[PDB]
Amino acid sequence: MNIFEMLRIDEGLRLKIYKDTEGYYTIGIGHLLTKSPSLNAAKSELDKAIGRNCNGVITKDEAEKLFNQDVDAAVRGILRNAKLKPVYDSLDAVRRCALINMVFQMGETGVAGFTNSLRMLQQKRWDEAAVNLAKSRWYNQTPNRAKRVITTFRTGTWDAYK
Ligand SMILES: [Cl-]
Ligand SMILES: [Cl-]
Ligand SMILES: [K+]
Repeated sequence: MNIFEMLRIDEGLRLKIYKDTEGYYTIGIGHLLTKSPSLNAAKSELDKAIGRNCNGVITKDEAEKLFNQDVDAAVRGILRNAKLKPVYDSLDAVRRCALINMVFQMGETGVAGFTNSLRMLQQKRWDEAAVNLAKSRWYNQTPNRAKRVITTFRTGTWDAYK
């Protein structure tokens, strides 16, 4: 298990534009296109992202290219965020992947708002952090995925993805 395999499980792979869990146009392995309700706007974002007129459909290799870019951007995003960087640096490699997963799903700003959970993670108060993480819109709206991520933070193992 690694961050790519983890997010591939959580996000799936679809080669046509689809709506994500929040109703937003997305493609590939959870590549958000736009929050606009306009399908034409989403198709424009897609073509810009890929560099050709895709008419709402991409190939697996293109999906995986966007995924590489998105994972890189989530990680470097963590390192550029003054709230997230110290927590990330304090963590082991498996728990780092849990934090990357949250940022991929909700964005840096959103994750940086988990102030109390982040502090418990930095303190290595794993059971307490896990309880706190679940007190969230995130958990209530996507509970099965959040439970997997939270188990990863609680244990520092891949048990929820094996
Ligand atoms: Cl709750
Ligand atoms: Cl879920
Ligand atoms: K998805």
